[PDB]
Amino acid sequence: GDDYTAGKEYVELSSPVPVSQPGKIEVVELFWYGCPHCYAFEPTIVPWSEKLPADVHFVRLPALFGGIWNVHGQMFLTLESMGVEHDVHNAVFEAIHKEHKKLATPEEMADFLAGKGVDKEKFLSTYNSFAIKGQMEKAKKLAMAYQVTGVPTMVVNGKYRFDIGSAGGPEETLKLADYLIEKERAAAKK
Repeated sequence: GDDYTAGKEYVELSSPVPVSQPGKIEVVELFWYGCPHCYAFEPTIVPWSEKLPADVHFVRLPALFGGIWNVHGQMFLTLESMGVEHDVHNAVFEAIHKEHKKLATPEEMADFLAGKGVDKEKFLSTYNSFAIKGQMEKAKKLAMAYQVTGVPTMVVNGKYRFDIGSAGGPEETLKLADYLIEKERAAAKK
């Protein structure tokens, strides 16, 4: 059959990356604070990722390219680091983009999250830890390896890179995501 073209709808990449273990196809979202096109895709992708099948494993990581790109995404890893029991994942995004709050410093972030099931004690202590450093240097080198350059950028199984500007639009990105899952799922499909 085959309904899509490389360069066109998406970009394969002649320098891939693996995971810790095979099985579920990996899907890395890579995003930033800004990216006015990425915000036009959040509520398109958020429900898609929830309603994914048992064979797909979606991840969301910060696009640490130096300067304010890494500063703004750093909080994401802290939020997780204190062990949030999936306390309101949207309202994170839905305080950055819609709300347009500056959120550019840890004193801004931890103040804001104080009302959102986060504690300043736990936030700041793990922010100022080696724990976060081991996540930053990972997400940093990972984004570079995935040929990302910028955002919005989605990556199936570290072998296919795609986005709004590959596919043609936010509803068109999901058109690639599902196709690309099948394409890699095939690899180990009996």
